[PDB]
Amino acid sequence: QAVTLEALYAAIEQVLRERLPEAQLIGFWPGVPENTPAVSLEIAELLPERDPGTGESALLCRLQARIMVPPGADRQAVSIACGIVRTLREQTWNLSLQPARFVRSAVDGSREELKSLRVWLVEWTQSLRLGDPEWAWEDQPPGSLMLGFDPQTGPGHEPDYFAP
Amino acid sequence: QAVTLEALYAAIEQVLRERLPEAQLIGFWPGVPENTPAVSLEIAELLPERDPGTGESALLCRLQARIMVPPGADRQAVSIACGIVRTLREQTWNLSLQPARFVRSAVDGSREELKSLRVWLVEWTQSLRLGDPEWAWEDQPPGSLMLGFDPQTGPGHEPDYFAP
Amino acid sequence: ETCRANLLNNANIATIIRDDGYRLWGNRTLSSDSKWAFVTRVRTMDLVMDAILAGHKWAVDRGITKTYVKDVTEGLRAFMRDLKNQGAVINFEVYADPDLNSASQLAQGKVYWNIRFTDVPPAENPNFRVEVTDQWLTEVLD
Amino acid sequence: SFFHGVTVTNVDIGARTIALPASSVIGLCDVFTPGAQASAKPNVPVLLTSKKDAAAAFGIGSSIYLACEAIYNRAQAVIVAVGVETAETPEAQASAVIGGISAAGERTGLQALLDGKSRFNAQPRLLVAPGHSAQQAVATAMDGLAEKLRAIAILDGPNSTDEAAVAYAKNFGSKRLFMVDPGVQVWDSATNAARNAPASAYAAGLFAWTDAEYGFWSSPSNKEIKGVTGTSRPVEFLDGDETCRANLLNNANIATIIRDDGYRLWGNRTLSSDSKWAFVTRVRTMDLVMDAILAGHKWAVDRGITKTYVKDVTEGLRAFMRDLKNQGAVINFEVYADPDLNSASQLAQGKVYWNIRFTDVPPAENPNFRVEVTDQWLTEVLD
Amino acid sequence: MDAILAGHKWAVDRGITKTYVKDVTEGLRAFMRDLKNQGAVINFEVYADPDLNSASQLAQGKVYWNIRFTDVPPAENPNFRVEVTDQWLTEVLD
Amino acid sequence: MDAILAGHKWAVDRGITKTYVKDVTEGLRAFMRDLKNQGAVINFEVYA
Amino acid sequence: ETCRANLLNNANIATIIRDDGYRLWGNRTLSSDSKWAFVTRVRTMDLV
Amino acid sequence: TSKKDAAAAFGIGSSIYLACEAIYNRAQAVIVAVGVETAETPEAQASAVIGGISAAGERTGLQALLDGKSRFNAQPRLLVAPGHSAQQAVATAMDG
Repeated sequence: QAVTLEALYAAIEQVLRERLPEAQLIGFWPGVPENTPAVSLEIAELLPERDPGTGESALLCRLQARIMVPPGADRQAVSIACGIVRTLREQTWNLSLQPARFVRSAVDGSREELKSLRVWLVEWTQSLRLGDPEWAWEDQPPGSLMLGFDPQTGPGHEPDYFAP
Repeated sequence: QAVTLEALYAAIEQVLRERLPEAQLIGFWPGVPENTPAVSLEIAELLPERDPGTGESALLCRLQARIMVPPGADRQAVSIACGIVRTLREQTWNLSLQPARFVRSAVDGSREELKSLRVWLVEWTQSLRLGDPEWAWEDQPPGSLMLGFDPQTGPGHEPDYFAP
Repeated sequence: ETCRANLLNNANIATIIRDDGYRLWGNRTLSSDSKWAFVTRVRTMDLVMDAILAGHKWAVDRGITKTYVKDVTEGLRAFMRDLKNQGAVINFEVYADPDLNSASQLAQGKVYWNIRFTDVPPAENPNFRVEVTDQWLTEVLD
Repeated sequence: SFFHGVTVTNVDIGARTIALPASSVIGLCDVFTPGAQASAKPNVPVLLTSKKDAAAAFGIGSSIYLACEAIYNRAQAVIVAVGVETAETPEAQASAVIGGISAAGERTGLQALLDGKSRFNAQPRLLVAPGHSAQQAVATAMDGLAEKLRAIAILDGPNSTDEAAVAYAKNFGSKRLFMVDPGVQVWDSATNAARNAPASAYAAGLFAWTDAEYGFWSSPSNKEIKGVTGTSRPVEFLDGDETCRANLLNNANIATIIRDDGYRLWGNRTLSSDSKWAFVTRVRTMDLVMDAILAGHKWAVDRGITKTYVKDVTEGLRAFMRDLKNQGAVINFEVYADPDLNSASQLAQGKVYWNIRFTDVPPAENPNFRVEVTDQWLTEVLD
Repeated sequence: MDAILAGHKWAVDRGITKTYVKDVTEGLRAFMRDLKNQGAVINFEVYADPDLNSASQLAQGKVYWNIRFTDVPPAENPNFRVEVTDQWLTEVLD
Repeated sequence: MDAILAGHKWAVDRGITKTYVKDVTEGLRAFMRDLKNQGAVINFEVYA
Repeated sequence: ETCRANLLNNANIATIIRDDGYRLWGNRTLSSDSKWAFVTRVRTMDLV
Repeated sequence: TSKKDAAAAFGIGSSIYLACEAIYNRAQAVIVAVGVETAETPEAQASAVIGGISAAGERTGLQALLDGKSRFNAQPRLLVAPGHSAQQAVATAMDG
């Protein structure tokens, strides 16, 4: 039903490894610039939005991508950046989300180490309903059923329940 | 049909070598300030735009030009800059594009090396339809034809096809 | 299912079942393939392979131009389009082969196209799942 | 030139018409003495359509003509009657009623009712063996027979006390078993006195009368029994007591015959262990809309699954339930081809799934009335 | 199906012009309309089929017409539903 | 307790599916809902 | 469509069909291409 | 193409006209019928149904249906040998 950040972090890694085979290594919090065409996702800032009428928290996250590359492969790193921007026009990442809004792409100066001198910030925002809904007050478990009563249940009561 | 960044990088190099013979060396990602009247194209920032109703990604790229020159040839470097600005009033670069919008031209302070002290940033924006269209779902290859069928084709089926 | 008619159709054998034998019963051919276990699919694949392959005598080498592919394929899609609204094919697509049309094979001068189509299957088992609920019982109030 | 001339085709793509299989045929199997006055062989089914035909086939005064006189004096139905011969012991009398198969591969006893559709085009919906259904051996073979014909096997318990009927209905737990306990005391014109009838065929005529009067969705549990003169071992239902002797048998899923001179049937519940299939209305309407669909869609067995095939089965299936809804049989419905089951793989195997959800009309066996006095409108007599 | 088959043997090689499909259809609507007011059918709908008259079907000399109509079913079971009510019982007051 | 426990003979092992919990519990809440407007129960909850 | 006259028009041969022989039946030439099958299209093309 | 021509070519009482009467009583179709003579031994009548190319180089038997489009311009798209099809010898020729 509703989304989670851990389900969101895996699916952005999932699609970008499928659509981009030239990207050798996709991860949501990597390090260690071991080779040339590396892509390091990040998180910049998560901002509020118009709160819907249930217990959902509306959040737009600046999903930040940093394309680290050693100098001399400047043209080869914009072609990595052009693959991400052409994805983000309609992409909902197969997660019942809104399509992501592309924001910018430019050369920046990182605070981090500059062995890979040229870095390209790619940030985009998409809305999230992370708060648990109040439309339904229960869950849907499959299996066999056990029925108990008021002053006889809890975790310390195994033989109270019945299953005819 | 549609444009590509690699077709765009060659055509900006192509026209500027034709119209500007005083520019000794035009390149889209050069280095090595080997002599006085050098021109180094760059990329500053690519920004979104109003998305059309197909699978195109609307992008305006700040195509940045940096005119590196040693000091003592200050007047000789504005005359290089005046040749680029007079080009950009109507220029579509023969690529089915919109005319480029001139933005600014001024002396800046680079992060790079300052053997060539005086640099002139020349940036301009032009829109791009880089996303592949959905108006046609096929291509136009010329040659002889081969026809196959449903459970018998793919790359591992050479003798299935026919050509009468 | 205990009848000796359904015990004969499961050996891929058509039967004659009614009282004093007044209809056929069975669509199965004697195939070991699950795809070709239908006399409709075998009859329609062999009739559109014979239509397309024995209908391209004009497409011999006579100045193959850029407009040769637009004349074969749009005369090939329009034949399969006539099959769809006739009711012969549920869904079709005449598409160029994506995994075979390479740049190294374009220099050979031999491009590849694929003609796929989904044949109309006979409704040999029309299941009905009828249930009695109590959902609309509150509709009896006014 | 594929054809040079006029091609006039009949496309045959419309929606069809689904009818009901008449819901009112009664299967009967009781003993009779064959001879010159009886024109029926002692194991073959006879299609009795009138009271004079039941007398010409089985003879006046036979034990199966007395059960046909019970039906035709109350209703006017179609009786597929088998008829059997009298056994010497009552332990082996149950083997002749059940029957089975012969040496020549012919069904003999109650199993001969399965030939009612193949021979007479009349499939029985009320399985009645009067007098022999009080044995558990016949009733177990009549419940298993009622699952072959989708019929309601009408039982009748012993004419002893009420505890003998509660202990008899405890054995079954099947939703196709309708039991009427108290034995009808009816007039016998052969001995010029009042005998005790097994009270099974009199409830059979009540089912076949309400189908011709109020419909197949109507329970016979408030209607009059005509031919009787009374009831052996009279049961008590005074006015509104929920602790009466009649209500305690309906609470044990046993129908009864209640009033003075015995002129009401009381009870609409089968012997169902599930509370879903308790009412005999819901069991009867379900077998009638499962057999109208099965025997009405024999045109669509190899028509080819197109987009207009599923659209013209559903719109011919929607019109069947709609013609039942304004008729009064169901309350509402929702006929729809299942999108989650009609996949591109299940269609390629020739399997199409349709869903017919509907609600039947439950019989209002307990209308409550909550009367109160108050003083809300007491200040309304002021002008 | 035999009035159409033996009545359209003039249109076997006329040539598909705009007045051909006009005058076959409007000559076929008048046949069903003369059946409607005679009492044979209830209503009809005669029209050249758009999806079956393709540009490739017409190029082979194949042109399709659709004749949909409804028969007059014999009223073999006329139902009458009599009810005795007390709605107009207060009509005997004035 | 006698109503609920002696009323689940149909809920024996007969192809327990995902729709088995929606058939027991919504037939169990609707029984307790009938007890509330009858006046037998002030407040109830059938929760996992 | 399985008559003896239609099988000759299917082989691009015109015929004379009816009783007393009073119809010509067939408008197709002996064309290998399906474009120039009809004798109308061959006649109108050579005239324009 | 008709029941008259099937009786003019093979005669009444022939086992292949009885097959043609079975088709024309239900449908109206084009039959490319070969017709063979009756063999003495039923172990070789199946070899006379199949046949093959003859001594002159002409196809005989069931294989004469391959020359149906080159002669009558009607390719037989329905292979029926009534009677002699309950053998593995002739029905493998029907599959080939």
